[PDB]
Amino acid sequence: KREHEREVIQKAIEENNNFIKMAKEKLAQKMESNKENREAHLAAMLERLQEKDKHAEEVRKNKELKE
Amino acid sequence: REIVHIQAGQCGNQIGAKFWEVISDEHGIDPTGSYHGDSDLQLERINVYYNEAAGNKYVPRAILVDLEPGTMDSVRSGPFGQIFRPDNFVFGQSGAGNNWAKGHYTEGAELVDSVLDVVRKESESCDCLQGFQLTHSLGGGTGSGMGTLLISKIREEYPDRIMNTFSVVPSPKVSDTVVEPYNATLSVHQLVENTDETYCIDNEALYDICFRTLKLTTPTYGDLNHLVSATMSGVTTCLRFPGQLNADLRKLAVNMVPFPRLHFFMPGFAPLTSQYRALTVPELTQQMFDAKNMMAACDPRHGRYLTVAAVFRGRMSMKEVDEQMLNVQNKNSSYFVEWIPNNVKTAVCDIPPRGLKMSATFIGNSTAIQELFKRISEQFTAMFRRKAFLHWYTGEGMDEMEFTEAESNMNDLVSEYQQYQDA
Ligand SMILES: Nc1nc2c(ncn2[C@@H]2O[C@H](COP(=O)(O)OP(=O)(O)O)[C@@H](O)[C@H]2O)c(=O)[nH]1
Ligand SMILES: [Ca+2]
Ligand SMILES: [Mg+2]
Repeated sequence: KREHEREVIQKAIEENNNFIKMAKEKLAQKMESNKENREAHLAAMLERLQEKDKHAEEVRKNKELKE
Repeated sequence: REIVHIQAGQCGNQIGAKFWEVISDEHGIDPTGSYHGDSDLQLERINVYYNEAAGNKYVPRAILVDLEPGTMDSVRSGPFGQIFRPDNFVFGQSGAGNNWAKGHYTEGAELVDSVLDVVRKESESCDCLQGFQLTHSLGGGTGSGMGTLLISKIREEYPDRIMNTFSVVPSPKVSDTVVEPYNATLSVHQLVENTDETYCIDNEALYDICFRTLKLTTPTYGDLNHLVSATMSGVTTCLRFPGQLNADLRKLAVNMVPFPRLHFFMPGFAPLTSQYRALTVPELTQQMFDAKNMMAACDPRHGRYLTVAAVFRGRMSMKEVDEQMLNVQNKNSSYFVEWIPNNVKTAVCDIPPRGLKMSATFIGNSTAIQELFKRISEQFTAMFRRKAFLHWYTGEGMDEMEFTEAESNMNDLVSEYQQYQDA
């Protein structure tokens, strides 16, 4: 019985630690994945905008090399 | 000689305190621990329950245990609260949340060692310890879970001593939580293995007595405990005063327990009170055997008596007592098993309890006690078949298997009581 008593309380400790661990790792995975997604969204927007600045240069050249 | 008393949890400590109030008054011990009685019969076996300290002070051999302080602060402020040894108060802070697993495996385990230190110090100075009595409920967490843990640890360290409980069985009629049947089934499993004698004090019966018989429309814990304390005074009379019959815990066990697992007793008391009319010996005798006077809600006509102890208190004719005890046995012979001859024993003590000229206490080992276990078993199953409320227990590390095993063992106890009833 004493050995069963010790296994019950270790099982409880083990499950609580495991809950804390899994919640800590899930949160860290979500926050990473969210950071990367947001940054990829912003980087695509900037990249469309840089392509506009590039195209505006081709316009001023077309006009220069027209004359 | 010496008995060590332990009271655990809210219920255990409330009924425990009343027990000490009632017996300290019977022995002439006041709240300071001074003897101011009128009769040498009061002091002759005083050492069974009280240590003697310097100044002719009598101190209960009593240990007070809980996982929360509240009820023990209330004990200390109660009328006799100063009589207890201060070092014998052993309390945690956490509570057990009506959760047997907290009492037995997590919170209780943390505290149990400090309780055993006090048990050992009381035991060490006993001339010849006979054993232990524990007061507790089975429906909560501390008395039920931690109480049965204590019993198991006490047995491991005093394996040749007698273990006796006053165990309060839960009822929906006087109920605190839905999980009581779980806590009681888990506890009964422990009691079946690790006590020698258990007085089944059923809250169902106490309630029905207060309501039906005493006409109390709304019974409180105080009204239930008035019955418990009169019963406890009655069933320990033979331990506490000079006498022939059942004078120590082992001799009572030997007279009462024909098979080791069947050690669950149905107590009774007469007259029932919460009044001036003299009660005759015939009337005490009929009323003490009446279903309505039993503290376990079991119909004794639905089973048979394996053994009975009857204790009469007060000045009365011993001839008349013998005749009436013989009369109930002779007219109701079919309710007493024929294969244990002369299975009813009678004691008479001259000192009556407070406020009565005459009283009788009944202790029955009846196969009808199976009704109590079946009632608990049905309430257990109704929940357990849907695993309802189990997460309270599995969160403390317990598996379902432990619930299945406890239920199976209590169903076996029921089948055994049924076997001897049909024999
Ligand atoms: N007869 C009686 N029953 C009680 C008392 N207090 C609680 N109970 C019962 O005891 C059970 C609850 O356990 P309790 O002792 O409060 O919990 P614990 O402190 O964790 O042991 C329920 O079945 C209640 O009906 C009391 O003073 N007298
Ligand atoms: Ca702790
Ligand atoms: Mg309570």
